[PDB]
Amino acid sequence: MVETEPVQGCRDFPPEAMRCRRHLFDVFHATAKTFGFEEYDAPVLESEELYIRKAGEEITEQMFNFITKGGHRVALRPEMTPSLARLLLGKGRSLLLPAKWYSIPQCWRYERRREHYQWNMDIVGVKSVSAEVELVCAACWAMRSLGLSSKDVGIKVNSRKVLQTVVEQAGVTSDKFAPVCVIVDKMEKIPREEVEAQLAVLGLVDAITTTLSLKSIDEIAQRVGEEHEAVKELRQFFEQVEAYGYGDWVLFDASVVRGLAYYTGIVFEGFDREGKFRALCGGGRYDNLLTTYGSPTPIPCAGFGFGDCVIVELLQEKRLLPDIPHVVDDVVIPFDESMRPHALAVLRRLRDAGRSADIILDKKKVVQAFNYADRVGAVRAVLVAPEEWERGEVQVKMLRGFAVPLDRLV
Amino acid sequence: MVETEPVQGCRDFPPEAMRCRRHLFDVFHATAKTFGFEEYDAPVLESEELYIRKAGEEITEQMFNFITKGGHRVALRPEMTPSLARLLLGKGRSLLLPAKWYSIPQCWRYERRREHYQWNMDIVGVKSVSAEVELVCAACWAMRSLGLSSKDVGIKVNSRKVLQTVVEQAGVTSDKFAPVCVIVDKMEKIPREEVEAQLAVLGLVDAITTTLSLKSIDEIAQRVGEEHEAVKELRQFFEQVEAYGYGDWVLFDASVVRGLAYYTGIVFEGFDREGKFRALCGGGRYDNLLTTYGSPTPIPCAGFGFGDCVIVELLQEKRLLPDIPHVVDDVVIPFDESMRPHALAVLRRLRDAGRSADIILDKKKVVQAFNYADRVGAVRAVLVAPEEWERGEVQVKMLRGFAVPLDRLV
Ligand SMILES: N[C@@H](Cc1c[nH]c[nH+]1)C(=O)O
Ligand SMILES: N[C@@H](Cc1c[nH]c[nH+]1)C(=O)O
Ligand SMILES: CSc1ccc(N)cc1
Ligand SMILES: CSc1ccc(N)cc1
Repeated sequence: MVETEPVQGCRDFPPEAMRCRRHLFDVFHATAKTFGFEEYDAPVLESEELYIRKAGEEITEQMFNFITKGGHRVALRPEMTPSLARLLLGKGRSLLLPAKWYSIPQCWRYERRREHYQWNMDIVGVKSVSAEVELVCAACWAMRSLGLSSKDVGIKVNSRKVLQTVVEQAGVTSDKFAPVCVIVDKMEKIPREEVEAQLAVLGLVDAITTTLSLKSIDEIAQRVGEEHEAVKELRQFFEQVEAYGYGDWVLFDASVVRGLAYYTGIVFEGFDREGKFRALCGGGRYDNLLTTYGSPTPIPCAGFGFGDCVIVELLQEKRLLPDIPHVVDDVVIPFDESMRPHALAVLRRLRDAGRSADIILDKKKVVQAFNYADRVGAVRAVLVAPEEWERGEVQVKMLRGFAVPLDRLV
Repeated sequence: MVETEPVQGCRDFPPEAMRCRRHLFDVFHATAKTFGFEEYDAPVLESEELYIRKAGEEITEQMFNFITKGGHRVALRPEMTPSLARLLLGKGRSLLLPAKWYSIPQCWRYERRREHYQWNMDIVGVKSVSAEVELVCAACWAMRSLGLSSKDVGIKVNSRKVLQTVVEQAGVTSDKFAPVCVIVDKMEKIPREEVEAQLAVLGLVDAITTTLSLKSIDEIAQRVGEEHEAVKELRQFFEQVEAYGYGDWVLFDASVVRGLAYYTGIVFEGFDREGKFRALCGGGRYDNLLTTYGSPTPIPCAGFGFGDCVIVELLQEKRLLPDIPHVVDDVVIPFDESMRPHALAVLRRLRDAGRSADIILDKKKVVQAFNYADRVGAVRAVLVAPEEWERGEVQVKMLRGFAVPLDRLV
């Protein structure tokens, strides 16, 4: 007997499970359309080089990589953003800006689950914080579309420029900034003795702790100035999100850095207000990535990723994922095999009119055909019997036996 | 500068291309719903064992496989059907039958393109040819939904039981039947001297050629009998497809075997009636696969695969793939940055009412905002200016400047 279980750390999606996933994706798609984002895709298999950033990131530590038979180093994408950048670079001057691109790629890791789907939304060619605002509102919009309120979740928001200044003022060559954000991001999970050790292990702390634990924007105006670009940006951000109507969804948190190397400005993180779950989504501005990839002109970018697992746990906890049973409008039941041809002509017309319809495919008695119709969640059973066919009719019966002329069925 | 090109033999899908792919997938999805099929998915990464059938298949010759870091032999699926079977086996008795499952997996190969998307439709637990009928009608339905007529394409249909008998009558142990179908399938591409050599290389021909070139069902009634199960099946098949209204789409071809090992009965192949393109889709009955995988009870199955490339070439040839430009209902234009907050409250309401809307994100003059709106295919531009806002109004303008009160916009 064969191995019925999927490969280590990956999920099967039989119809029941697939309905749950499709309910989630519908929202991701519907939200992108609402916000004017265009869909894209790229291979799940990308060159390994694409992710060699050399900043001790979890995402590049836990790459699911291998060597092709022909020698080339490739990998199953751990994230989409580098793929996006490559596409953007290839377009170059032909790419009209600003561009708003989205996708729902499966992304991978080797280690616990080894794959997840991650909704990606990104805005390209927008200098101002209006990008981050839109993005953050898109994420709130989706969560709200799934049944969640500002009582259930929020989005913590920060800027890396604050810390950039503190690092810069402290004489630290700017090349150390990315490795620092990555360690500081660990602060949540690892202890302060362990996190302090990594910053010292990178050749160096006090000012970092104090600034991470600042609880308000006023307090960072004290420390940095009321027109550090970061203060002006965050105020504009919050004012814009206020104005869009999602003020109760967003708040400031000076400890939020995110784990990725390329964020340069505003960064953000979705969370459940009960403190039970990991981050629901994560994102930020990344204005230098494309310059890093070799763009002859800097290209401002911002975006986020929004996983398919934490959100589902959350929705299951809040009882917002009722099992969605399969449905179909009509189930056509031939009285017996001599009626099959006629049953098919009826099936054809039901479908021609835009309805979803089955026909009983195997041979069985009418009552068992009816039970089957109930089991597949048919809204209506259409019995095709010889007596009624003579009258140009069939027997209809609503499941959620009046005879009906064929033309009136639809 | 980074490598902008995708990995060898795989496709990027920027927004333009993705619109074409989504137009195709919409049809695959819409057709499955019309026919009552339920969506499923499974990992693109499956155990390599799953595909070791030992019958010289192209699909298992050109497996994109590798060894995980932990030693396990895995591969990127070359086809979905084995995944489907595994899922079905795992369900066992809990799986209610008949089941009609579909998916649009990316599938892989190593060698020319190395990936394609393949719509899969399969019916489980149906003994009779009504399964093959439904499946064949689903494929015609999709092609017709894409603009194609029975003048443009057809479906060639055969049964492997015919050849099974000829092989059986000729004393050939039934274990040789699969290897034979695989060689005979090559007959299209390779010469008869080369195809004859493989059948002799498998320890053995004349009767095979003659029966492959039989041009009608009557002629196979002569050779096999008018109640070989295969004659009764094909007549039922054609009668049912006749009755559904797709008689002009289907025809008999005794040379059609298909390249896969597991087909046991009816097999079929979509084709363009101009003889320009490879097969558009392919499928058949496979009643023994699950018994092969270890099912304690035989499970009848039939299905097909329908690629994303040949169909697109065909549609491009018939001029049925006009470029689909991006669209969005509204583009909200703040007169200047002081109007941004108000512009956002308007944006919120447009979206709240189910419309797709952008807001101009960067700072620019109104005429350039208008050009942008035209470029993204906005149906309507909504200017948010201070003079009109005082009146509780905005300036609307249809692109495919009458002032309007906020409540009337939606
Ligand atoms: N790539 C980020 C999310 C993101 C998309 N765009 C910008 N950031 C992540 O995987 O968490
Ligand atoms: N797996 C077949 C198509 C198919 C699906 N179900 C049965 N046959 C192919 O790749 O051509
Ligand atoms: C849970 S599977 C997963 C895969 C890739 C990343 N970057 C994170 C998580
Ligand atoms: C054109 S890519 C492709 C991938 C897998 C199979 N079986 C066939 C084709």
